[PDB]
Amino acid sequence: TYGIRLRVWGDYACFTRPEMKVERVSYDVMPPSAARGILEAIHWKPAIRWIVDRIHVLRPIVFDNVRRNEVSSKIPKPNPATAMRDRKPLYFLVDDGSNRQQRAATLLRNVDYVIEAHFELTDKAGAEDNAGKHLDIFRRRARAGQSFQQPCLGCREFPASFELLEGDVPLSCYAGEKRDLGYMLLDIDFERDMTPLFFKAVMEDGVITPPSRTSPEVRA
Amino acid sequence: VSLDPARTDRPYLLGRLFAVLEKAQEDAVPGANATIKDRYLASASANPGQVFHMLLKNASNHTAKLRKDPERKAIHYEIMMQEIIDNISDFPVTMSSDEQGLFMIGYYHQRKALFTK
Amino acid sequence: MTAIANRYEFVLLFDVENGNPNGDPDAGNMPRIDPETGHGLVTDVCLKRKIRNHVALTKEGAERFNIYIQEKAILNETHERAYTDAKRVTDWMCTNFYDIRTFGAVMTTEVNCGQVRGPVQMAFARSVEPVVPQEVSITRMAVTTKAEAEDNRTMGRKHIVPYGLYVAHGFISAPLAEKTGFSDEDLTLFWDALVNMFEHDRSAARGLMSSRKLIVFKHQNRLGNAPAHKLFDLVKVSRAEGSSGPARSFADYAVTVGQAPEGVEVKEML
Amino acid sequence: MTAIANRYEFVLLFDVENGNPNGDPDAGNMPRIDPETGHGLVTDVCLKRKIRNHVALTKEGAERFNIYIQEKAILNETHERAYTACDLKPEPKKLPKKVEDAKRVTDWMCTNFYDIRTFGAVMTTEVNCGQVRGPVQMAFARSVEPVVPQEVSITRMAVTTKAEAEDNRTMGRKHIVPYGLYVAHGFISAPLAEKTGFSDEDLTLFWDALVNMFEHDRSAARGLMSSRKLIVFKHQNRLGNAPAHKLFDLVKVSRAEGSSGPARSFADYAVTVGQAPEGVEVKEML
Amino acid sequence: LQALHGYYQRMSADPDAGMPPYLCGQCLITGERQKPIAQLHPSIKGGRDGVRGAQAVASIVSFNNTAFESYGKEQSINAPVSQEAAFSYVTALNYLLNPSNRQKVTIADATVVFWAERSSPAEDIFAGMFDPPRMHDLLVAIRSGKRATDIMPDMDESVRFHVLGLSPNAARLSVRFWEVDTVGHMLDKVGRHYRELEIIPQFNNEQEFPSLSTLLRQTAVLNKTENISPVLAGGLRAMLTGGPYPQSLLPAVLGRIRAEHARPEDKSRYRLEVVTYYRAALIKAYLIRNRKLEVPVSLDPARTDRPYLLGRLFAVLEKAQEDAVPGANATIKDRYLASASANPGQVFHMLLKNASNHTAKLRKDPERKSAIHYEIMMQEIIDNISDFPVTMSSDEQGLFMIGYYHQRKALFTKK
Repeated sequence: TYGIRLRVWGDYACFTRPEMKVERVSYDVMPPSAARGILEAIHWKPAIRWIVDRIHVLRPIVFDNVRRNEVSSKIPKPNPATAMRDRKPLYFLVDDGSNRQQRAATLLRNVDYVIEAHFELTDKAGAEDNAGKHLDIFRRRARAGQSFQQPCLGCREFPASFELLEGDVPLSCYAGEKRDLGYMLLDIDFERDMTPLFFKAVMEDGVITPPSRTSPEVRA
Repeated sequence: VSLDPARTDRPYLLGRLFAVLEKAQEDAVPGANATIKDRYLASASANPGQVFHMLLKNASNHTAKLRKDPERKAIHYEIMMQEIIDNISDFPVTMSSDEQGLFMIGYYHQRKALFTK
Repeated sequence: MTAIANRYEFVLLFDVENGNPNGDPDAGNMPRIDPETGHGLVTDVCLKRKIRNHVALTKEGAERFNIYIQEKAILNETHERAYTDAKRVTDWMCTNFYDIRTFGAVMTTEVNCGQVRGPVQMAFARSVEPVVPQEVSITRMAVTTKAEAEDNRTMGRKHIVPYGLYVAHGFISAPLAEKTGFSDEDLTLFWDALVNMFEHDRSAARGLMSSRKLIVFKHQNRLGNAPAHKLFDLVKVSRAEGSSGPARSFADYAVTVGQAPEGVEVKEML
Repeated sequence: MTAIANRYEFVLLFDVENGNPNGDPDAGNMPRIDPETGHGLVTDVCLKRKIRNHVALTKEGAERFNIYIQEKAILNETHERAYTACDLKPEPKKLPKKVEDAKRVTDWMCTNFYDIRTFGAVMTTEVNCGQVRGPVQMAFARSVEPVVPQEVSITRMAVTTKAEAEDNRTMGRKHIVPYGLYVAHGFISAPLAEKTGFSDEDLTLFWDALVNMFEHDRSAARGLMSSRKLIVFKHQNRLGNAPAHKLFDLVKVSRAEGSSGPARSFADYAVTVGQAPEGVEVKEML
Repeated sequence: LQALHGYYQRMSADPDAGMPPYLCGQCLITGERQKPIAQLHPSIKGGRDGVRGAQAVASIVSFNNTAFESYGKEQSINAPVSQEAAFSYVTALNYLLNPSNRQKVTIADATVVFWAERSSPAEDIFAGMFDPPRMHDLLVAIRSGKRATDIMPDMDESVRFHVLGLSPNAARLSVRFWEVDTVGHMLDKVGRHYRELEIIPQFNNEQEFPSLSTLLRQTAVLNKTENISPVLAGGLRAMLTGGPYPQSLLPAVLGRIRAEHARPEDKSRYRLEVVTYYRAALIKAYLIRNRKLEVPVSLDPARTDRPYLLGRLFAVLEKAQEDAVPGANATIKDRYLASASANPGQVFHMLLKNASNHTAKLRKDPERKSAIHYEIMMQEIIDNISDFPVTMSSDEQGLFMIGYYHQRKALFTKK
């Protein structure tokens, strides 16, 4: 009863592997990190932490290739004062030689997930901040289709349609299958200088249950 | 029958008429080196109203030749011509590409029928 | 700070005639087509580039409407700056570069990772129905090297989409705007660019591309009032009853919008 | 040479009568068609070539009015001209290391050759002269009704090599469109014109060329080709007052009320030009 | 990949056919905590002696540019793998890339390397199984649906198999596809693929199992290995995953058929065909898999699909042409095939009139009655069609092409 069951689906998705960021390669399934991101796109406040209990993979895994022209560099910081001490044009020209970068992608197609999640109050939570309140607000937003931002399947190019599941979860294509997906991105511990942390993604019956991202025994 | 005798369609009817005319000529003067399908198909499909009249004169002569002999097939060809032209109100000045395709398929449909027992 | 007050959704319909709307660098520059459905495909960043270029031309370096991410088709004749703990620099970047304000950016360094989001978001534009590009063989008069002059003519190839209508979805999130000062003036200029994107983008390759329709679902709440995926469902772009065979002009398509839920409006800019 | 200041769109109508307006290198030499609907096509490249020919014939190589793509030119030898006239040694495979000299060579290429000034060019090959986008663009011409290309077989009563076939004559064939009305759009860009140097003199010459395009293109395979309309939509400012498509649509091409059967002359078509938006003026007088 | 890592751990055990040579974080390869992360990964072999097309110094992980750097981390801390693992995977990849070992094949632009999780004869078979040259008997068996054990008892099909495809991006190389299926399962999938592709040969020198490179080459812009669309090379993942082929395949082969013409530069007696054996095979595969249609291996005159009948009709008209004007340098297949298949209503009238003229010429000449036979075939094919459609779909065009290929082959020396 206490918990959430959010469904998300979309044509495209790209959950890029950390060891293949330069030439994008997607995780076969949405990592908990992505899940968390999606959840925070609907409702979130500093007072609350989202936890992903299970991730259901409903539609089968399918891959596709897309290649895009890209920029090689982050824009440099100007200094506001010296930026105007002598009026100057500021720009970033994608046609100026080294600027141009080509970057392939190995991205999923026709994804469909059911995210089971729940809330947890952060240590900086307000004294009056009820967890039930935030549960209700998120459920309202999910039912009404409201959101802070359109949730995306990893990347902004890939918007995610979503609905709230009040009923029992539908069955997956992998309902009677077992599959070890290897070590994959759990989360990012921003407290511990932003290293990745990984888990053994053993899919079974089409449902993945990762360990708690807040577990002391996972964290250093 | 794949041939659709109930298809009152102008290019289709003209194609059937062409087929029956060719059969009539083939019966009147068998085995010649060239048939009207080989001689007049170009003009026939190009400006039908300008040549179908003379094609009909020739077919009338062929059917007259047939009529003299006991092998009066001639009555079947003449009644076929009567039935086909009955449904046509006027010959077209020109036919488009699709109308010419319909003409060809109608001709080939009617030709198949006449050869069948 | 001022900001737009409502979440917006928009469905942009544009079409191409005998042109290469967006080439595929991984397929010999042939126009992209989706492998899973056969639909033609246009990347969002291809469209964002057009919006950037159009605004750069139109606002010609006005105080609050300069553009960061240029391409070498620009002029340096005139410029000006707004000139209003690292929040100061970020909001200075936002307040005078239209593209950084609208689409977001990333800066080289911060204690943080240096991310700016911007409210606008838009997805891959895909054809309403599958497209089948045609290879066009062309020949040149002269030869480029002296070696190949050893009578003299070279044969090239051009890839064209005979026709195809592309549906481009997009989302404007007001809460993101509130962190970036994306105001109603910016939003109206943005609708202007989306309508006028392809006007200045003429070149040998693209042929004729035009924005035919731009439906805008204007919500009442700061957040939305209905799910975006359900809003997009109302724009039933389907073929006119009188047309059969390949589509070769926008008249071959009939597009209508149903009654959106009472909490969200609709406007047909085009 | 001061640049133009107005955004212009134009619509070109041209005829073909028993001619091959543009041959397809793939279908033997058959006139280009849209295979899925039968409408005839003329590559914008062909019309650009005819414009170039017009320029060369009417100016005959006067200064500021040479053309860059010619029937026997070598591009690198032409780029070395720019490098010499700029006094630079032609950097091997590369631009000059000084950006200002690069700009000067590119501008000399633009300011001299008419068609580089007009249509742009990609000169980054061996001796590198940079890139130009071209203030002027035009799309593929497409017929208003599907064309029916017919195949005409012909014979020659003489043979090139040692042959004994002539026992029948040497056969060859021509492909021709019996008739077809082609609607070719075009575009002129002020912003890029400024960056290139496209002046009103040039523009005048341009409309001239368009009107007189085909008049000097006569050949045994071209038939009788003519320009029927040049509906020009002048915008009153740098950036237009009306979307392009919204102006093209004012130009309506239909078949005359009394015309039936396949079209065989311009008179079978009724051309109507609507009222342009208040920010535009129409000079259909061309 | 950790698959690579496991392969190194496998081969490194033996003293031959391998090699035993040797801040902190979580190693994503192994999953071991607090291990020495590599700051700069060892290089991969590029060039013709490694991954073709890439520069000699190739790499999987490469953060040389500021764009790709993330969460404040630098050159390889973004991709954290222990030193040992880094070495391992690289080495295994390199050993698989050495052509002296049979575990390698080059497809289009990508180089494919495969292995079994433990020693199995599959690793010696798959080298040729998607580049066919006992092996032929095995191929016929698996195309028949027979289990591999019946031809190779030592084939333990429960062994897991891996296939990897690497494409070059200058110094960077990219993963195009990846399969980890079992030997038996993917062997059956390849069997099904070859079963779908099966078509009667056009000339008896063409091979029974068309090499995938030959199939791809035939869709190339100029019938050379370069100009193969890399996306189509990657799409034909569909061969051994068992899924639908990429939807861009049929329009690609149809585009080749449009833009092709019979080059007599082969210098054989025959002028090169437009619908070659391989293009028809690809069209058959696309129609069987994506469209779920039924397509025979040879002509089936007991059929009633208008697209198929029109393809057969086009074939007989082409035969009549090539008999009426022998040795000509061009034929309707060079020009009107593209528009006949896509828009029958506009062109079949002229083709039929031209065929009428051809039969006219043939009747007076010798062959005085094949002049009759072709007209009988036109009768019996046209008899089943009610109208010429205004336009035809892409898959209808595919059926047109298959019918044309069938009726052409069954008519080379019928008369």
